[PDB]
Amino acid sequence: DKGTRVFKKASPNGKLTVYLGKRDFVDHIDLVEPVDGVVLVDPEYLKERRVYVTLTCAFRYGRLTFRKDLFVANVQSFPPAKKPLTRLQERLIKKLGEHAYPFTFEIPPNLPCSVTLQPGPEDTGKACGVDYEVKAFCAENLEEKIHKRNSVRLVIRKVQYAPERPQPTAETTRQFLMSDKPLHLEASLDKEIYYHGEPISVNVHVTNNTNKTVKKIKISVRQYADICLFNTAQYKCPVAMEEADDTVAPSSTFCKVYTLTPFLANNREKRGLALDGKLKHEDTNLASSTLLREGANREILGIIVSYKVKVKLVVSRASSDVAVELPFTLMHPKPDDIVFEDFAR
Repeated sequence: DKGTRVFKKASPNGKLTVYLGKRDFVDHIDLVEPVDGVVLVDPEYLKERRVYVTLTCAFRYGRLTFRKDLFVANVQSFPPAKKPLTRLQERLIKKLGEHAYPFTFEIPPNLPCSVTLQPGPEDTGKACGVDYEVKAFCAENLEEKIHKRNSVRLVIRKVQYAPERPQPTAETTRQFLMSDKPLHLEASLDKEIYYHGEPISVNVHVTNNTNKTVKKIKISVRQYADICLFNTAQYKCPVAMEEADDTVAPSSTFCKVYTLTPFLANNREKRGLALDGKLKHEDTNLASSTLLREGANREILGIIVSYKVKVKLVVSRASSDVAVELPFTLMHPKPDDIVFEDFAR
């Protein structure tokens, strides 16, 4: 239940506040939910000093050791210098004061989504990510040097969403182990797109024509993360794992459907892992697979996350391994009065 929640976060001196409809904004491949906000000022404090809002999207790396704005947009909510104005904006600006003015941002569809790479605590400096910060300040011109005091910043996320477009084709392998015939293996995934929490199922089909036998099958979801800026580097990492002692006898056919569901919740103390937020905030999940809009500069994306499901067989040969991986997309789930909460982030 409930009715419409608004997030607020006022600058230190409190003589400036900012209200947003939400903390995360969904990217729909072609269109990104707009950033519609309100900003409570105070004519007193603001003599001839105006109030601007900025939406910056920048890749960082360090703790700083490197930054890079992939995108920046500014507005001067006040003094109100077109725009048709949001539904919530109005509704809000009214029940707020005469000293409330709106600000609106549209985020370019091809921007990298919010993602941060948790590393360390040893390699603490090799940590990075792509963040979105909405900043509202009291300056005379948006070229001036900012004051922590009379300025507030909100770290909002761009989350990637992809509607289920209802193969996905299976993957195959066939090997020989001092055998006359192969150990033809092949699995496939149910959906082609899975959301966070949504559970993956892999149909494993084994046609062992070998005289050898499979001692066990290990199913896992691996998160491959690639850093593309400031420090090229590869990150493999299992985030799901089912080790079943199911066996496949000689000249026999196996076939079973395993089910894995990758939760950050488990892997909370992993080496290099891609999250879609800070490991602190209990709304952070494993970064979503990044969209590779055919013909797009990947460097500009900072981190390229992708997931695959690996099905490994442990034949006796004592111990030999046969397997195949299955690619798949991991997306972010699809979406009275007021009720104020602290942005807190």
